[PDB]
Amino acid sequence: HLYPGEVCPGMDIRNNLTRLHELENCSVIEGHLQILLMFKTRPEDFRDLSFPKLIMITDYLLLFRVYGLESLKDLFPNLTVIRGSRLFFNYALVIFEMVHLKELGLYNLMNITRGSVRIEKNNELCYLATIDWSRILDSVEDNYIVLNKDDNEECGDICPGNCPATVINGQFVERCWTHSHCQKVCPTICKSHGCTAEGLCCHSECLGNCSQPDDPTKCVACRNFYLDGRCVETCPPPYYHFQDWRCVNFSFCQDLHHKCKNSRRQGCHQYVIHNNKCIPECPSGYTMNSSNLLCTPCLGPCPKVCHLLEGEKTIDSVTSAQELRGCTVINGSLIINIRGGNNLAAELEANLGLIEEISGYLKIRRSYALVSLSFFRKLRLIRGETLEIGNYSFYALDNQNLRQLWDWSKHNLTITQGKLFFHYNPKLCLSEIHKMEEVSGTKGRQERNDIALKTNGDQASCENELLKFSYIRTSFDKILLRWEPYWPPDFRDLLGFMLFYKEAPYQNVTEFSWTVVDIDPPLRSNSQNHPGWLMRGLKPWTQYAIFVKTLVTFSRTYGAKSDIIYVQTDATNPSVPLDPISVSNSSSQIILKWKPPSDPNGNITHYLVFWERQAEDSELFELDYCLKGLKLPSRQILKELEESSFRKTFEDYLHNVVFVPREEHRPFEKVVNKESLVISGLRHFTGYRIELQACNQDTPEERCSVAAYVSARTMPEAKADDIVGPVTHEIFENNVVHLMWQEPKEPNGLIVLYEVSYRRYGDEELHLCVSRKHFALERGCRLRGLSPGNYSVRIRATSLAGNGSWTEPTYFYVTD
Amino acid sequence: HLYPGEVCPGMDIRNNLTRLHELENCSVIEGHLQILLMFKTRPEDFRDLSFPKLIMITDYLLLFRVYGLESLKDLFPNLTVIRGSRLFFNYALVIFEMVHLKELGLYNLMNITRGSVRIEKNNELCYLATIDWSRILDSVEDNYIVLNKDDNEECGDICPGNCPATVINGQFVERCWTHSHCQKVCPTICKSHGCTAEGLCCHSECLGNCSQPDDPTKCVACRNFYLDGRCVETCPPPYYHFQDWRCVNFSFCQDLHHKCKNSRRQGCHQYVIHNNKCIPECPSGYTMNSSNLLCTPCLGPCPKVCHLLEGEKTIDSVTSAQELRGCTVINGSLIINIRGGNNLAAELEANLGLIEEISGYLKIRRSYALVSLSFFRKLRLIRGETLEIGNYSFYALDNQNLRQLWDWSKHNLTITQGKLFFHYNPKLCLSEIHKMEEVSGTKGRQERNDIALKTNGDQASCENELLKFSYIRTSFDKILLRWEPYWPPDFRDLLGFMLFYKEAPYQNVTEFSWTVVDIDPPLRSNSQNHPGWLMRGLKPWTQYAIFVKTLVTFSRTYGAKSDIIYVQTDATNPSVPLDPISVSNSSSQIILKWKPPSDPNGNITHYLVFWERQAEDSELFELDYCLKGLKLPSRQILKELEESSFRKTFEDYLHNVVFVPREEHRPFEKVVNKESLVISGLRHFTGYRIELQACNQDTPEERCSVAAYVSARTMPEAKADDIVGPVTHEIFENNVVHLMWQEPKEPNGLIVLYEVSYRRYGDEELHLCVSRKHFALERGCRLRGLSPGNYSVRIRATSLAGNGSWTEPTYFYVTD
Amino acid sequence: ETLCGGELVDTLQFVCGDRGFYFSRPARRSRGIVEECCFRSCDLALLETYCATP
Amino acid sequence: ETLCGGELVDTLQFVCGDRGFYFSRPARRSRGIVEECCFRSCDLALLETYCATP
Amino acid sequence: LCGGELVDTLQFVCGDRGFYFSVEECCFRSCDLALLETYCAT
Amino acid sequence: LCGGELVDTLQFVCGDRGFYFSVEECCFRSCDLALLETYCAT
Repeated sequence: HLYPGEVCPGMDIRNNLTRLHELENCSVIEGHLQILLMFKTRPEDFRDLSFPKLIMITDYLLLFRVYGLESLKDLFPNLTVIRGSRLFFNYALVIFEMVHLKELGLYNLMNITRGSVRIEKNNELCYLATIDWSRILDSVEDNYIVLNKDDNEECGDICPGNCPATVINGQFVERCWTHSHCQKVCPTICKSHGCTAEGLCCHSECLGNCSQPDDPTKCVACRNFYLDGRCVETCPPPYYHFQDWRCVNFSFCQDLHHKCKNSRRQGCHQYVIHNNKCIPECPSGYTMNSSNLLCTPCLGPCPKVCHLLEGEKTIDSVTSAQELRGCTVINGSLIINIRGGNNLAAELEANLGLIEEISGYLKIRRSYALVSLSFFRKLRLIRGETLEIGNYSFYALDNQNLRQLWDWSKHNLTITQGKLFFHYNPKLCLSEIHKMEEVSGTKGRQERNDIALKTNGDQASCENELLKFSYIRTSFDKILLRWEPYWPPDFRDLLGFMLFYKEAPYQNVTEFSWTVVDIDPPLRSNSQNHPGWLMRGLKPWTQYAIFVKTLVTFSRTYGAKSDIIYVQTDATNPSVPLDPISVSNSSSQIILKWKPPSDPNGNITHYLVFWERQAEDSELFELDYCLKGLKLPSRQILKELEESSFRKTFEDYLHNVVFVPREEHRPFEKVVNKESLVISGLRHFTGYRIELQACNQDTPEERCSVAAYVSARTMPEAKADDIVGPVTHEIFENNVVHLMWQEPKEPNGLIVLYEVSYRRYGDEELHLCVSRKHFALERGCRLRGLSPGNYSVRIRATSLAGNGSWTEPTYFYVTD
Repeated sequence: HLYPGEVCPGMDIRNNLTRLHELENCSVIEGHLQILLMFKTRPEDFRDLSFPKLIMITDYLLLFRVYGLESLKDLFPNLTVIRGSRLFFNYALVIFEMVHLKELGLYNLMNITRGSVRIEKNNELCYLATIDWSRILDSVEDNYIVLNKDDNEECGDICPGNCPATVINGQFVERCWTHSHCQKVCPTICKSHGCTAEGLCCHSECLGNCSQPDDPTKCVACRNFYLDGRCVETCPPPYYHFQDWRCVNFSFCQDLHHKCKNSRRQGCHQYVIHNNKCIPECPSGYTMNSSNLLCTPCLGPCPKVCHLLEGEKTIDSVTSAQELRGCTVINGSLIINIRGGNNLAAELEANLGLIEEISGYLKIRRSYALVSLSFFRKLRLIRGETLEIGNYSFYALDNQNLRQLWDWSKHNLTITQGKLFFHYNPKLCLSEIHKMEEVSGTKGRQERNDIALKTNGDQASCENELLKFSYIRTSFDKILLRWEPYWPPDFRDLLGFMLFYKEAPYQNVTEFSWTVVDIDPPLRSNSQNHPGWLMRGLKPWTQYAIFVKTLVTFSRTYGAKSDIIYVQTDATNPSVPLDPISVSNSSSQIILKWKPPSDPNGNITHYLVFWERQAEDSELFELDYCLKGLKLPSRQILKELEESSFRKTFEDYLHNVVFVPREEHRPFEKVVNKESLVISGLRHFTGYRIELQACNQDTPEERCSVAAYVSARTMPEAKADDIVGPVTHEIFENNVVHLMWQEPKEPNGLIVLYEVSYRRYGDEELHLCVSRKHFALERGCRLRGLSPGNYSVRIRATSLAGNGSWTEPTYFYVTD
Repeated sequence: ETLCGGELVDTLQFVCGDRGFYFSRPARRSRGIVEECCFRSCDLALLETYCATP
Repeated sequence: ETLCGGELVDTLQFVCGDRGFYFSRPARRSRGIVEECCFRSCDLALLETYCATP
Repeated sequence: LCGGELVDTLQFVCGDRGFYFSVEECCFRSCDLALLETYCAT
Repeated sequence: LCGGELVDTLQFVCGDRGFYFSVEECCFRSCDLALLETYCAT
């Protein structure tokens, strides 16, 4: 839908709510809105005010100490988009010292075209962490939200969610504006074109919200431009773009220019026309033509001067730099001082970089986020007419991240008067400063203590003297190092090389953990001897990043370093497979588990595992298990630097004074690409000795680890211990019963004893031990002294597993 | 003895040994000896040269690259004492690049009056660590002996020793000069007066060596002065002291002055007389009088000017400063640069400090050992006519230990032109520099970047703003801290306090281990709230050194610190006495040993130890010990700094834009002052439960530790288990023998069983178990079925300790 | 006594009180409030001059 | 090519050779040997001028 | 440190003044003594 | 490191060149590779 209402260019409301009635008919604001400094107000005075008509804010919204305000959900229920044409300290929405605020309430905010949001020192506001700024802004990292109620306190963010949720780091979370409304999140197929409540994509030109999808006529905010409600991406003539958000007929711009001309308002601009744009003033190369408002190109190279108040300007924010947008010649001096933490290269290049000549000096002080001065795209000459105090034209102080000053493969520079000045630039180096001096042409305009040697690049390896490595080769466990010798002009100043080495997982490692070792300088060969060094201890088959750096006393500094060279250690014999556990589930199936060794030290080609058969313990055969006690098992430096310098300075004194001018085949299997194994075909109730070992190399000889010993025992069968065969008995003249029974040739390990229970009708049960020797020497049992009658005989076989089943009652009749 | 021979003033021998014959008649040298630069020489050319006459060297001895020399024991066999009047780079004996030297050989060196010894880069000399420089020099720490054969190699210092030996750090070692001679060490009663071979003390005036003890007439070198052999401490007139080692008649000095006057030698001095001293020139305030050689005081304040070549002079050694000795006005500039490691304050004050005015500038660069500029005792005015490059009059660069500049309670200063310059003085602070500026009077002569704020005193706590502690009290385990609040002029710059605490064994601890903890700045009270802090974890009863230091951003710096306040934690309950071991040696004596607890936490007043009696184990009575199995027991930050600064700089921008101008009694004993105890009166073969615990406080309630339980068992008696009383037996009709015997009422613990062995004549021995129940229910033993005849009965009692002695064979006759 | 950001606002609206702070138009002077009262000591008149009606 | 202490002596007695180094008397010039060959490059004549006879 | 065991800290920092219960401030976060002084009220 | 075990290091730094025995330089001191290269002579 269209915007019915006065555009009402931006204004500010202060000191009384009676001034808030100017927005009674306002759908758009061609300016900035500032509601701030409210002291004699109460929350009871805010329940009535509401502005459903407000849709779009061009510049920014600022709220500062408005007492009695608890939520904006009743103030701006239709704030859709903020253009952010001009920001307030590179912030498009500032909420500062917002006492009594509880929830933001801006449940209709969709997009912020340019800028960031800074909300802090509210002490009462929550419902902040439950929002998704990614769908709202374009650079979340530029936000600044601290010192609210959210962090120091624990105001519960209770809200429906129902409402959409999304991940931010590693977990999902509902995105809600207030306790009744939540952020409108819809599929990414409509990146910024808008989307209705159901989910239909709005028109491509549309932005934020729309009523009828795919219909620009019924939109609420369209990104490109605006005209007569039915906005289009670019309006045709005779409509000229105005303030980058709408276009109007030539008559409007002409009468606005006439109004500013006849009414000498100090803030009005003589608007001109340049490429269908009613801009306040066209850039350099055009002249304001009295006949037609358009400014035709001039027949002369006259630049657009940029006069500065009191000949100075501090660039500390995007809005500070935007005042110089379109300017090309500065009639003053520039002092760049960006106390930040977020880089501003893009916006600085957008606003600056079109300037060519600076009348005064250029000074960069205390700037932090600046990584380079490359945003001065067309900086050519620095006249230095207004010389800086101390007679300087260039400045640099406490720049923590000034890496590169300019790209001198193509760039040009010229300084007329003054001298350079560099101090405390840990990321800037003397090579770039000397290039500055050479290119500028002020070589003979330098003095002592203007470019400190020990402050610039103190933590940046930039001596730009390269060192080669002669030959290196890594052996089975260790590595040897060797490099070409280096010598400064005075060989006594070399105190030895610094060697840096660390384990680099991937091919890229940062330059300047990082364990170091001291190297004694080599003897003066005056055949030349390579210094070299032998390492001590390492973890094999790892990518090691190594480079060497010389260490020379400061007298000029002429050190040297080498490129980061990656050396790969070879492979070795693996360790024991971790956690060897074997479990048996079936009569012939034993499952053994293991983990790869802690240090594989080699691509494990196969596992060589052996299972071996053992005989029963020798002492078991010679132990009787009917004797009582028959428990059968159920089987600091500066001094060193000076000492070199003190030694050196004595020799210089001495020379000056003196000289005056005139296999067992255990079954095995090569387990390949498996940390486990299942073995079949094993005897019942028989133990196994398992020899486990791993190999990581097969074709070029088997490089195998050490053996690991584990014990595995199988469960027995069902009816293996039961005695089979008839129970034959021999009766002598003395009624001696000599029992015959065939032993279980395949028992559960071995049968230790036998239990015979013969009971007569009305008698009781007797017992007798039949040991291995008893079963051997007597060839079974030998019963003596049995009372007359028929006995019911049962025999129990006692094996290693346990007592076997009672045999069926056998009846034998002796004479009465 | 006297010195027979020409004094032969100091000279140097170079390029041929044929020039070494000038010392054919020389007992003393009034100068320096330099033997150096010998290339075409061989050791075969040195076996003949010997100078037994040389005794005394005035200035110094220097040897530099004399090829073929292996030992000086044949060159200077009588070098007794070296005066060291003028040194060679503050060294009285330099041996540099001494190739082919093996042993020093100066076995006759006794004393060196002033200077030090530097021997280095010989690569062949050993027999160095086997010497005692303490008895030779006066300041051993000023020596410099490195890069010899002694350290990098292992030349055996085999020598007699026989010869005297002495300690140096913690062990004795023989002090030998060569393989045949050793350092002469004699009792300290003769500190430097000398001592003969036997041990008799020489004359007090004598020095080093003497022939007849307590006789100056027969001395070889006397410390004070010399005349006609029989030297005296101070010669009377008409003898005037000459060169601080001898005195001569006035005629000698007069003719020497006349010889220098008529013969215009460039190096000769017009010697004068001043206080019986034929000095080269008397100091300021006297005039050279043509009539009498003495210089009478003048009627005018004319100082002694000190003209300098090329208007500059570098002071880097004692010999460099000695050229200015006696001077008071310098017609040039002074550049002090002492590359050292040993302080030179004493000698600099001796030579310098008599100067008052400096025509040019004073510059101190790279000096290390200088802790203060106080040696300029009478420095008053610095004219600065010859201004330093850059228009400076005072300089300071890379002074690693410049603590104090001057004592401004009394000192005065005046600078005419130029400006101060201070850079990289970590031990110097801005307070002293501002005092410099105030006292000098050049306050309006300062510019930016002449006194760096972040380099001077960067590691010296000198903000000189004191902080008090409100109240503190330490409890049983922990300590609470509280101090008065502090606020810089801009309260936003305070980022919180730094708290430092460490354990200080003794009352003195160094200022600026040292564990630290961050303190959040207190809320703006605008009643004032004290910040305070609570500690976490400590070791009780320890002297803790605590102080707090503020941390304020660099915008001027207005931090604050507190005095080092020592707080003593109270005492606590001790731990278990370490290593509780108890050993028994006698029947009633048990010795228990223990160590004091690892943390006593209290002065151990006494030890409360209890020994308790126990009963025999209940299951022992119910266990039979004749059953098989009878085993009876034989009983990084910069981001945080900027975040505060970034938050501050946005607040300033907002304000500028918005506002616009118009108990069981177990026997116990309090073991006092003893880590052991011996207890008496204990029952034989009876165990003891020992409850060991310690107390460190008695009168104000017994603060006692936890109990420690140990077990102690006593050895038995001799004949306690033997059965006493007659072996009465009752015989029934069935020949049942019922044995009666009285049990050992006081046994070794308890008798478990009895062994009875009755044997008839020609029969064998029988056995029977008599258990506790068997002995109780049957009231002894009950034998059944004994064959007719007389049996020899023996009874063995089996107790806890073991089997008792066999009873005497008892005979009883049953009917046949 | 010097006063800086944060407490400067509370000092205001009390020295001024009742009436607010005047505002015509932006029309930087580089001498707004910080270098008047925070960096250097400032008196009562320098705060009174920022009122609206008087 | 610049030569400094240590090796300067070995360079001497070879460029000079045979004859030694002259010596009359101390008679500092602050320009003896170090600031001639160590700090800055020096030629053969600057070493030849330190001989004795020629 | 946590509940029950932590009472000695408020007894330390408050003396004979007493306190009301609340552990959530130092069982998970850190006891900085800032909350402890205000926990006991005169 | 000491004798017997140390031989691998001279084999490492000397290759197929061989060496003569002497351990007193690395069992108590440190192996800086300076002596090891000179220990094996061509």
